[PDB]
Amino acid sequence: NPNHLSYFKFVGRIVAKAVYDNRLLECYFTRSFYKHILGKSVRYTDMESEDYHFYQGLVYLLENDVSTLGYDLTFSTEVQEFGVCEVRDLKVTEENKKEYVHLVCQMRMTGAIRKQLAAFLEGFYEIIPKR
Repeated sequence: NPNHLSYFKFVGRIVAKAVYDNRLLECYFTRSFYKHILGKSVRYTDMESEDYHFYQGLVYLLENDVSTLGYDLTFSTEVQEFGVCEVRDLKVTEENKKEYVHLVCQMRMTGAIRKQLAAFLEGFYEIIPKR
């Protein structure tokens, strides 16, 4: 949809209007999307429902030595956004992975939806103050 961001801003407005009216909608958003609407980081356990095989990749990165990979990785990942696939930087070591798993999960959740999300948040915060 070429106007889709505007419709995402409309649905963010309608959600914030339902909240303002104190009326219940049958929305059941992900914990990731609720955190984004709250400005909270996601956690790797959220990946289990959205992309189990990437969660499993992160779990193979956790509690395992980088030496188990047998090849190197860096802070860059392939992301499909708007049907275009691009390799995007996130900014590897035993110190960096703590951020890789946080940051890579940020990229995987928001990167492909970041503009829809910004439109939704503009619709929401227009009517309901973020704080």
